[PDB]
Amino acid sequence: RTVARDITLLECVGKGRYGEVWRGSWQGENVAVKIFSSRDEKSWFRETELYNTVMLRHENILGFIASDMTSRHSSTQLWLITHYHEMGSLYDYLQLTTLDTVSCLRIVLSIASGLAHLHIEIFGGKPAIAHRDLKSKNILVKKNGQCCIADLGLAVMHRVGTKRYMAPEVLDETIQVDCFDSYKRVDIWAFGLVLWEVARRMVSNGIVEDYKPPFYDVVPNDPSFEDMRKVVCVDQQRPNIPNRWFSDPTLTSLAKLMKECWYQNPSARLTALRIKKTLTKID
Ligand SMILES: COc1cc(-c2cncc(-c3ccc(C4CCN(C)CC4)cc3)c2C)cc(OC)c1OC
Ligand SMILES: COc1cc(-c2cncc(-c3ccc(C4CCN(C)CC4)cc3)c2C)cc(OC)c1OC
Ligand SMILES: COc1cc(-c2cncc(-c3ccc(C4CCN(C)CC4)cc3)c2C)cc(OC)c1OC
Repeated sequence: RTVARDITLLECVGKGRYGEVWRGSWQGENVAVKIFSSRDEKSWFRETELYNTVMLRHENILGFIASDMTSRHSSTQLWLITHYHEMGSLYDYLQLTTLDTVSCLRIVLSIASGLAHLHIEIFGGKPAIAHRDLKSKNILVKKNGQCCIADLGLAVMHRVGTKRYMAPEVLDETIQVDCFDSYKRVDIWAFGLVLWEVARRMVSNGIVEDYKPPFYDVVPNDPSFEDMRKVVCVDQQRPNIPNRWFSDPTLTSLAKLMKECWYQNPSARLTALRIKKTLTKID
């Protein structure tokens, strides 16, 4: 039998320290092809090892297709091939798009659904998984209005995370590194920041905030580890909740939820399953 492995790389949709992502075509169908830099080779190995352990299949997890290693003259070429989401990342989407109540809730409940699926151990199943780099650039928007979580290059089963999204216990090096629940709680902190990024873009009473990344008003454009530690750990700052949210029942409920993701004490933070339950009882 013929094994068609040719992928036509059509356009670069992402370039960074990690390498590149391309829209490609296989057998008439869009795929996304991540080509790894030498800097980020260990992310290909980690994600490949995870999918070799458990073939994750969930509507709110970016769909795996293949891991490819190809011998070249004096290098190894590493590709991760996934489903393609033409709307691009949540970060991208929120820059020009505003949201209504329905769209805002659909986005954040879909993210909580993906994250709870990663976190939960299933017997008979899947190991529990912590993401370790959850942020709006690692979430894709689907045409049906739900999102999916991407990039399991730093994931742990039972490179550092993006500094702007690091929890206080990562910044102050108190994280209990021999407790898997510690890594779930770091993801919940980051989830609360993503929830703040999305809620800002939800219109109420003709008002919306501009897209900004978390802590935009208190750290530099490219913040250092120390910059983040001083804000989050020493001064114990949290993202601003605008007054206009307290006129809107949805944004009032979302402000309470994000506060419960941002406790200094990691064991006080909500679980992903509790976040799901709370979201299903809003609006
Ligand atoms: C090697 O590499 C790539 C392969 C493919 C691909 C292309 N056609 C057919 C296949 C296929 C799948 C499954 C079987 C089964 C049949 C039943 N039996 C119980 C075991 C074997 C056979 C063949 C594949 C996997 C695509 C690729 O890219 C999209 C590949 O490159 C990453
Ligand atoms: C990697 O990705 C894609 C792969 C394929 C693809 C191509 N040839 C054959 C297969 C296949 C056939 C049969 C079995 C099973 C059936 C039951 N039992 C007997 C065990 C063996 C498995 C696999 C597939 C799945 C198509 C895709 O898209 C349409 C893929 O997605 C891009
Ligand atoms: C976060 O990480 C990964 C993401 C992806 C991925 C999957 N579907 C679609 C995309 C994409 C497509 C198109 C645009 C643009 C095109 C220009 N227009 C003006 C706005 C939209 C952006 C993004 C990506 C980047 C795949 C990955 O692996 C193969 C990723 O890494 C795990």
